[PDB]
Amino acid sequence: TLLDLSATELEQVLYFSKYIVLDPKGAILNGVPVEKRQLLTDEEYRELRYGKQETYPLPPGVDALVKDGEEVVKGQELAPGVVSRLDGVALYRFPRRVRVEYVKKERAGLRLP
Amino acid sequence: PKISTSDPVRQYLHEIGQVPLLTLEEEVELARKVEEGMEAIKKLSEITGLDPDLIREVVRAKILGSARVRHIPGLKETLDPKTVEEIDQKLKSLPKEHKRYLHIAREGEAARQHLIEANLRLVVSIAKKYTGRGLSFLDLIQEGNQGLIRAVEKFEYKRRFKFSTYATWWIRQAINRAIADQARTIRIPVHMVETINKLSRTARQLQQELGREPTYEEIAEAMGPGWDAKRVEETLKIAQEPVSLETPIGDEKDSFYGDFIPDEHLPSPVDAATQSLLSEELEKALSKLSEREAMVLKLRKGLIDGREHTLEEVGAFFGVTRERIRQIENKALRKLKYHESRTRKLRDFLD
Amino acid sequence: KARVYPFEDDVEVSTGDRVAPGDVLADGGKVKSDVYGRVEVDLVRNVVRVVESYDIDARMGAEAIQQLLKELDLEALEKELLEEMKHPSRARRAKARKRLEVVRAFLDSGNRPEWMILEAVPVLPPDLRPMVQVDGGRFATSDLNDLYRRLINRNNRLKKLLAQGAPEIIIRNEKRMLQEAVDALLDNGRRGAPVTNPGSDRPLRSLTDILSGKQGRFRQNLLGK
Repeated sequence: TLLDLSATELEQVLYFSKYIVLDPKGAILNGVPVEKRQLLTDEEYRELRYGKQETYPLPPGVDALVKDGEEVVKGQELAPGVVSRLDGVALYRFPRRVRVEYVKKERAGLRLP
Repeated sequence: PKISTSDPVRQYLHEIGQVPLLTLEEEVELARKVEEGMEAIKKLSEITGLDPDLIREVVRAKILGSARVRHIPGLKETLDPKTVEEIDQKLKSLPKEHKRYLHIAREGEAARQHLIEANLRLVVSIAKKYTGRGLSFLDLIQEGNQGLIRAVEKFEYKRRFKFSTYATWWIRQAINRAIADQARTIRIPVHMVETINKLSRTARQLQQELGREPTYEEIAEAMGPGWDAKRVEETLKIAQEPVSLETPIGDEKDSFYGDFIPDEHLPSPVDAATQSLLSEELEKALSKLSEREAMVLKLRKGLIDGREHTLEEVGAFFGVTRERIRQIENKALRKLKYHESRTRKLRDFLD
Repeated sequence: KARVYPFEDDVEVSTGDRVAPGDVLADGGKVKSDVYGRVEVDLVRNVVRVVESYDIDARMGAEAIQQLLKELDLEALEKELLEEMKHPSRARRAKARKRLEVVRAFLDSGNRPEWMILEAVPVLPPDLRPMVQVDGGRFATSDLNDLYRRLINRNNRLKKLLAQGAPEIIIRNEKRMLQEAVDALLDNGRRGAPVTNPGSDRPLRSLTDILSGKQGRFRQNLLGK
């Protein structure tokens, strides 16, 4: 009654399924600055106060982008063929192959006719 | 608005499926951050001079403490106000080579949070087999969960044990000692549970090996060397539920078990009145007595302490002791005999 | 999705911190951060990642609720409803006028709408819930007495878990289990009652069952003293 919160509304806040807001300043995938009230779920919350993150797997093959293992634009291809549906930062994980290139310098002996 | 209510079980188990299993490499890598973070924490407390227990809070009060900084700081046992920053402000204001440890401490505590989450299904997978044994399925998962936390603290990644089958042990331990502690309306020692949990095992064999129900003599000679016949009876009286005052009695509708249980602690209208007419006659019996023919018996008996070997030692403020106090209750106790045998006031107050 | 920021020498704010806009992020106030988020501070490669994320006070539990009820102003909600009063008439008045009467009666007593939410749970004196010994070294007690134990282990186990600073998921499950618990004590049956584990499936006579004589007790009442 006193909180213009419904019957069912009151549940998801008192039995732990949907977060009621109090102080926000934010708008993601809504484009709407969500006001000082009303409920939202986990996979909604784990997006707002956590951010958008996505991990991706691979067989024992090759990277085909960890050289550019810094930045990515939506749908960009990497590896044999993986493509990530997110626009942000691509990042290394568990390296199995690392090439060490040994730059060396000497002094030669010559004798030309 | 009724689609589902008993979600607590299902609800959790679906929140629980949200977090995915770890690699034989991810498990490892996550653990390595925490041990270092734990060291880093010391390394900081070594340099700051602050306490390991404290730093660990002020570090958690950031990685978690977006709001986690408790609403009321333990009613001011804990401090969570302006104080938190000042500490993390000193930790930020370290020179770079000591400061680096903070960024290890943050990474570790963060890695801690993860290592728990990823293995929370393992708790469920174990606590399910432990269900019904006195305690709730959730109540078991919650206990086992902090068994899974305990596993995380007391653990070294260098010894490459398979963590799957490692925490498994800690987990059970937490559930077992939980069951033995909570699952009874009367708390009972942990070995006392195992005595009955040996009985419970032992009773089933003798139920089939003898055909009939075995006796108190039958059980000791099968339980262990130092077991008595009279004993079992006590370990069985002890074992029971017990009865609920809110049990209904035959009629089923109105009468409950408790309804028929009398009082005997409180004095009854007859008693109370007696245990006040006996008194109002004592101040009408030794009222015409000396304040030492009465007060000695009002220190021996009129003030409650035996005074068997407590009055002869202490000179009792102003008087005489030794071979005379063991005759002062002949000056006092044997004075009360005549005024009782002549005007027979006190004769009937016996029964 | 994270705005990366590289540093040359100095760096303030650690991983877990929350930033923006134009806030000093590195190098004696040279490298600042634009967007809101969680700081990462990459130990290996010198680049302080700021993960695209807000910081929202968006809570579950009666904690969140308890707040609102403090933050509520009656005086306001009375006159603000007095405007809602008789303007859509057959629609958003008929309900918005019922709502009002509560505010009035709340304002007529002197009760803060937060006292409805419990944080200090009182406990019935022990004698009227006794633990008496009967026959054969066996006892008898109330359901109330077993409804409290199950509550406490959960509040007590919460203090451990919160002290420990465990992951939120589990900090939750215990609060869910604590609402479920206080419920079943205050009024056990308004969500599918708990019973004395083995024994039978008899629901536990809760303070509610007790007062309104729910189980043939109000019929016993009028059978007099």
